[PDB]
Amino acid sequence: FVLGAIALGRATAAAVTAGVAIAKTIRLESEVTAIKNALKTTNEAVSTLGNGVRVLATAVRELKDFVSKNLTRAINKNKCDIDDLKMAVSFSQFNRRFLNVVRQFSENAGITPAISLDLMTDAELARAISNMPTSAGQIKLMLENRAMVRRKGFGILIGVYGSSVIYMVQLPIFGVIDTPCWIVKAAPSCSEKKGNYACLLREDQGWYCQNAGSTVYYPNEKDCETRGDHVFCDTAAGINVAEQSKECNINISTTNYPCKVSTGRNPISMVALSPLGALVACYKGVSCSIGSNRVGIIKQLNKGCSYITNQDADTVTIDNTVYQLSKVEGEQHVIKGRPVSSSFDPIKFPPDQFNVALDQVFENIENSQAWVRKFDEILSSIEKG
Amino acid sequence: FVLGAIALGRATAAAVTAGVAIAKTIRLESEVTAIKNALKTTNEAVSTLGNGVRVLATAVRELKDFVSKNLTRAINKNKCDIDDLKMAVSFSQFNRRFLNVVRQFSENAGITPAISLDLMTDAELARAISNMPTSAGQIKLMLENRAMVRRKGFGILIGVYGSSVIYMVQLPIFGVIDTPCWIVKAAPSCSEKKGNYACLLREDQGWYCQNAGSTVYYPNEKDCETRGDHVFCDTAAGINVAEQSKECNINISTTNYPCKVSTGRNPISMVALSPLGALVACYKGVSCSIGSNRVGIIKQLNKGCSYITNQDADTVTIDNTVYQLSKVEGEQHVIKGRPVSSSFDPIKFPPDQFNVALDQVFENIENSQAWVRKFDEILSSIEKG
Amino acid sequence: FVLGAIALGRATAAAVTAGVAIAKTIRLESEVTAIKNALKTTNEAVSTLGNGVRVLATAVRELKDFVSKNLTRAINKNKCDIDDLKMAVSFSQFNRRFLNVVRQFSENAGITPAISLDLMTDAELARAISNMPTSAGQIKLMLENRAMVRRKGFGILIGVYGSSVIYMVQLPIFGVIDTPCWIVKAAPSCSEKKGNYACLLREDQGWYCQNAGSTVYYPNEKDCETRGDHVFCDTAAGINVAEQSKECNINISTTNYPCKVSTGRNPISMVALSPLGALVACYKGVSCSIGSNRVGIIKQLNKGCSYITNQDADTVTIDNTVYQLSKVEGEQHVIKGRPVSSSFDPIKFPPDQFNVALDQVFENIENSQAWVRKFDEILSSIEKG
Amino acid sequence: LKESYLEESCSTITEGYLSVLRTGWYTNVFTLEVGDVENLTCSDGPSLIKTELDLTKSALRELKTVSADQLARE
Amino acid sequence: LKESYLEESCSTITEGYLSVLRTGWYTNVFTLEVGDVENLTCSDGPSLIKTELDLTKSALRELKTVSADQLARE
Amino acid sequence: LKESYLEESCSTITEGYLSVLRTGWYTNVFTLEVGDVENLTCSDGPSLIKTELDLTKSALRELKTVSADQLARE
Ligand SMILES: *[C@@H]1O[C@H](CO)[C@@H](O[C@@H]2O[C@H](CO)[C@@H](O[C@@H]3O[C@H](CO)[C@@H](O)[C@H](O)[C@@H]3O)[C@H](O)[C@H]2NC(C)=O)[C@H](O)[C@H]1NC(C)=O
Ligand SMILES: *[C@@H]1O[C@H](CO)[C@@H](O[C@@H]2O[C@H](CO)[C@@H](O[C@@H]3O[C@H](CO)[C@@H](O)[C@H](O)[C@@H]3O)[C@H](O)[C@H]2NC(C)=O)[C@H](O)[C@H]1NC(C)=O
Ligand SMILES: *[C@@H]1O[C@H](CO)[C@@H](O[C@@H]2O[C@H](CO)[C@@H](O[C@@H]3O[C@H](CO)[C@@H](O)[C@H](O)[C@@H]3O)[C@H](O)[C@H]2NC(C)=O)[C@H](O)[C@H]1NC(C)=O
Ligand SMILES: *[C@@H]1O[C@H](CO)[C@@H](O[C@@H]2O[C@H](CO)[C@@H](O)[C@H](O)[C@H]2NC(C)=O)[C@H](O)[C@H]1NC(C)=O
Ligand SMILES: *[C@@H]1O[C@H](CO)[C@@H](O[C@@H]2O[C@H](CO)[C@@H](O)[C@H](O)[C@H]2NC(C)=O)[C@H](O)[C@H]1NC(C)=O
Ligand SMILES: *[C@@H]1O[C@H](CO)[C@@H](O[C@@H]2O[C@H](CO)[C@@H](O)[C@H](O)[C@H]2NC(C)=O)[C@H](O)[C@H]1NC(C)=O
Repeated sequence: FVLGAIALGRATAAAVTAGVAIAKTIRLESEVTAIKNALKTTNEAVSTLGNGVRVLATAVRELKDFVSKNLTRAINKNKCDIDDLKMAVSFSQFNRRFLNVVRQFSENAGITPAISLDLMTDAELARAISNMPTSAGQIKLMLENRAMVRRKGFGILIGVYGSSVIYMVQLPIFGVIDTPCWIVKAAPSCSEKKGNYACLLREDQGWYCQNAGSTVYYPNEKDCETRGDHVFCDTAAGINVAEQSKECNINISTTNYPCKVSTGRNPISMVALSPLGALVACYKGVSCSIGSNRVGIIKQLNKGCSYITNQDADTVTIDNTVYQLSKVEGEQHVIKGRPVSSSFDPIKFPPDQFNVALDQVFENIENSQAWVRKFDEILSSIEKG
Repeated sequence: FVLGAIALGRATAAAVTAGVAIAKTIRLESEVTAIKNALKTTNEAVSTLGNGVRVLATAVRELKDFVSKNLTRAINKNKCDIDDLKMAVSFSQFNRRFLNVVRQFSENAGITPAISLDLMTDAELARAISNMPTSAGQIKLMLENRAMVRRKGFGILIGVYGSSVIYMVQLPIFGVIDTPCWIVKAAPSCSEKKGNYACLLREDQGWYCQNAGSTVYYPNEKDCETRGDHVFCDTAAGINVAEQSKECNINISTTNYPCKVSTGRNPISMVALSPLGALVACYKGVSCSIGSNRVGIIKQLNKGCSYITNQDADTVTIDNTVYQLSKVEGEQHVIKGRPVSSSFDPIKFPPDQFNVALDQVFENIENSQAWVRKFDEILSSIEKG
Repeated sequence: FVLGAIALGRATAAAVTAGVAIAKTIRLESEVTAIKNALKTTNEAVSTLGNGVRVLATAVRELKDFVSKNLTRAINKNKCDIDDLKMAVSFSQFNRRFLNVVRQFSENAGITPAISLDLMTDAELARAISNMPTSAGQIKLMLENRAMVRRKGFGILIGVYGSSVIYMVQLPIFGVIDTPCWIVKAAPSCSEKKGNYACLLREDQGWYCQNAGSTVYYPNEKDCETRGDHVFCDTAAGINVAEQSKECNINISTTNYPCKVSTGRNPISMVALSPLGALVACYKGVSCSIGSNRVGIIKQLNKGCSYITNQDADTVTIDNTVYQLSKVEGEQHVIKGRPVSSSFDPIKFPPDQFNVALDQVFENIENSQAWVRKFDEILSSIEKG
Repeated sequence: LKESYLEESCSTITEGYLSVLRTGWYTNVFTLEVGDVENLTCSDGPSLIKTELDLTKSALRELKTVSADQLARE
Repeated sequence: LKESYLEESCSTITEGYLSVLRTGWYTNVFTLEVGDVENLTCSDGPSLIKTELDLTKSALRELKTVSADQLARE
Repeated sequence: LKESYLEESCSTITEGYLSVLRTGWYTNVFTLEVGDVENLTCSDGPSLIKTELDLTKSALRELKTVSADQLARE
């Protein structure tokens, strides 16, 4: 069970499926007649559909008013070669929004993947947020960060009923706020005895959240996105994990949870940048060093893994490359221990594995010497016994 | 072999390779002189290149007629401060198509990934489809759905040959229509005996198609896209599979084809939405229930897997999360049986596997038993016998 | 380890991290006052930030001049219904650039993924390139290929400080040019003995480069892009590999480097297009042929894998499909040998494996055979001896 | 925030963030009205109003061949 | 359509679709003519036609450094 | 270029390319000035300058709630 492949497609598939399931209801002729009867005297009205879902209906009448009163009063004898020059310039300002919606639906085949400023302007994005069905403290947060609510929507085309384009816009509701999170990053950890290596690497990386006592795990980091401290996640792309899945960060070797690792026998050298530093893994054939921006080279690292605080350096170099660190304030720590890979004999290490629990590598090795010593005892008792 | 990764890149790589191998012929000086001699009289002519392929040549002359006739006669004394205001506004309407081609080819490095209304308009898209080299039944399908033919093209820049931009547009030919298809979905299938588990999961999920007596399999779901019943597949991203591969849907257990699975030892709880329902796996730590839009919670599910018809519910909940079912109309059937996972002993289950045929999980268990019996027979026969 | 997954995310995450880390310095009120005090008389000056970095500061004053000189004198009585029509057609030509920047930072929530022609025009892209800190050999190459330098930037919003939008643009520096490269492609290699198969596939496919004696390996092919001969790679997405890793192209079996393979027990039939040809794997069920654009079919291929030069054919067919070979001039060579998978026995071939070295598929076969041979001697000496 | 360097497994953990989770969708329905631009004609020849009118009429006539999630047969 | 729930393996199969498969490509070659905008010059100072003329000339000049697949360096 | 068909392993290797590698970033800082559009008002009714001016003022007022970092919750 590779948790990174079970996910990867759930968040997008479950968002289109929930949007086409309600366009199938407004598309009728019973609803469209009922919607446009709420908007005959006002420019906005809240209506309830037939399947119980409530929506917000809003009307646009800038181009219809111009055509009805101004234009259809100078084009009398079918003569449009008039010398006014103000109607012909005003007409090209009013229909600028109409022609920009028609281009977005006609090129995206009826479903656009984002809400441009022509579908939903900024004055109408703050009237939708003020109506959403959620508490008062969530509304206030959304109103000052509207650019992150527009960023996760889409549009769908309903039809052309007479002479009026109808369409709908789906917006997210951020109903749960201020609940703890954290992030885990990893790099290979190798050993060596007389030229043989025994590698190891963690595989439970990504974001974790709490929510009223149940932990969730978002494996594909295209789901989440930070702005400062806050993290903007999508609850349809996570996988519930047990409560004691946080014992992998305290005693990995000797828990009862199945911590997931990937093993090997050939070293890899890499830099894995973390939010407040970087992890540098330097091995046999590679040379590394760190430096600053004003001066330059400061010192050179040793073989193995090491932690480079972002208050020590500004660049980290792997044999020819330069990675710029991130300048974020915080406080670091170091937790002592003896690396797990120091416990393996480099000979008699199992073959390459891919997302197996750490209990099975220890069981695989032990099951092997169980039989060799079983055979050695039966061997003597036959001839000598 | 992991069939989902052998693919994943063939569809887009095989389209650009064929696009650039034909631009390399029109870019000669021998072919451009031949194309521009076809359009000296008309505005469209079907011409054959020098390597046997046939193209369609079309010319755009709205701007050149303004500059030739209307414009370079109001500018005689190199004076452009006239009191006209009709040329100053007309000339800002004629060069809005020209200035929007130059913007798209200059930010995309010369190869745009979609056809806009500025490259190929809508009256020149229904003149291409009327000419394609296919039968009359297929043309009628494309002429009514022109928005799904534009969706899969691109443009490539040939040059600026004097004072005239030349480019090219690649359009798809949907030459095979109305052939059977189907889709497969899956979720984990766990078991238990006094606290230990034995999971299992299918790994052949995606779209299959007949085509004149040959099944194909599209493993990455970015390749196919439904509109109602029809599904718009790409034939360069699929892998031919044997005709017996549909036997996996009748008895996965005792068959002869190699059915692909992935095993485990720790439960996963999730919801996998299918086109006419949902599949809900509830296990040792999660609480599941279903409900409807109007009345709320309806009932609470049991432990294990179960199938939820979209005529019975509207939303499904996994411990905190609400998924919205789809309201497509169809049929449903349930095919009884005893799950495969009930046939395994939770102890003496093989370690975690990734895309192995189910034929080998039974062979792995049976090999290990035979050695124990073989070794045991010796122990009794060296002393007692 | 699986090298294709340790990568896949490094290139984009390192680019954004190094961009926000330097907008955090330009956003101080101490640095914004220093920038705007360099542009008090000129329109471009080179300024050093507070942490030792150098930037290039440039100012845009086309709209401020119109509002200060021309627009304000006409509107003196608050009567902006003047009958001029030149102050109302001009004022819509001057704020097209301002109203397009506000449109791109407001839908992308402050970070845009590419440089448009509104953030940085083309005359200001040849003034940054003339200033970059690199040698004159590289600067000249970047000026005839400016469209490939705009393609890999992005922009970030600093703020609105009074009445002046401030933003910044990141551009790449191509500091190393003309250093050798190559590319590797693969296809399955199967064999039969009385109906049983023994597959095999390579896993080190992608781009490799040299750099002053050190080889790098770019596993994900969304990173590199060819234009002619040159390859545009990103140095932050590669993995330093040993110099012996070019012995897998000379001797794959008897070498001592760990060459990665994936195995199986069921054939696959596919076509893998290479730069100057194609590799066609035709097995037990599929029928293949090659053709031309003029003279139709040419011949029918045999079973096993074969190499098709792009001077013999223009199309290759797999049972119903057509693939277009690339038309590029080069040289073709054939290196004789006997395939590796003809040395295996289809019985006692190990189960499916995913990215394991080829030294271990030979050990797995040897270890299981040693126990069988050992076990038959012990039985004899019990009684026969 | 606060970052720990777990030495035993060679990894790190950064705590101190806060969450903002999506829990549903809200729907807005628009009705963009165009008027009676299908009855107005031009009979003088080229001009600015005629070009704008042709553009608007053609946009309406084009938006009727696009379907969100159904095909068109018969 | 029609959907079966296969209990034995906990999966489900939906049948009843129809296919629309791509089988080739078609090429349309355009020719966006512009005219003689290189022999038009202005001398009266700022105006509207001058701005539009300069925009058109600059676009033509900058389109000659873009290549589909070849490096212009040489 | 030059392509070898490696028969033993069933693969191919193509040699003869040249590399163009990125090694750093360069930062350009802009400053797009707008003037004093906040001090100009309109007291007639609908016209063209009024529409343009209202667009410009609204764009300034809108851009001040967009952040590339540090959510504005305060
Ligand atoms: C299209 O035609 C209508 C009339 O058929 C024009 O209506 C004009 O509307 C404005 C304001 O809506 C009015 O002019 C002035 O309005 C201000 C504030 O409302 C008022 O204080 C003044 O006394 C004056 O009434 C008036 O209703 C009308 N203007 C007239 C009759 O001169 C409309 O202007 C036309 N469209 C365009 C684009 O001009
Ligand atoms: C650019 O080209 C010529 C300028 O030489 C303009 O052609 C002029 O426009 C039309 C099209 O032929 C003609 O209008 C006339 O209208 C009367 C109304 O009854 C009708 O009877 C005529 O049959 C004709 O349609 C006009 O005579 C014609 N002038 C000439 C000398 O041919 C064209 O309009 C210009 N375009 C611009 C400035 O945008
Ligand atoms: C905004 O207002 C300013 C001044 O009020 C306008 O500048 C004026 O336009 C040009 C540019 O300097 C000058 O034109 C003149 O043309 C004659 C032609 O022979 C030439 O002899 C002069 O040397 C000059 O080039 C004009 O003098 C200039 N006025 C001043 C006082 O400098 C500007 O055009 C206005 N903005 C717009 C968009 O029109
Ligand atoms: C264009 O005008 C025609 C009349 O010349 C309209 O046709 C009639 O419109 C009235 C409403 O104004 C309806 O009650 C009639 O049923 C219509 N008759 C027919 C035969 O259609 C037509 O609706 C106008 N077009 C538009 C787009 O409004
Ligand atoms: C701009 O004008 C020049 C001459 O004033 C044109 O150059 C001549 O073009 C003719 C073709 O019409 C050729 O026969 C001559 O040999 C050209 N002369 C020279 C010196 O080259 C030029 O073609 C005009 N520009 C455009 C775009 O037509
Ligand atoms: C709009 O005009 C007002 C004056 O009516 C400006 O307010 C004053 O601006 C000057 C700058 O020249 C300051 O020295 C004064 O302290 C301002 N007065 C007050 C009470 O604040 C205002 O700055 C103008 N708006 C803009 C955007 O410049």
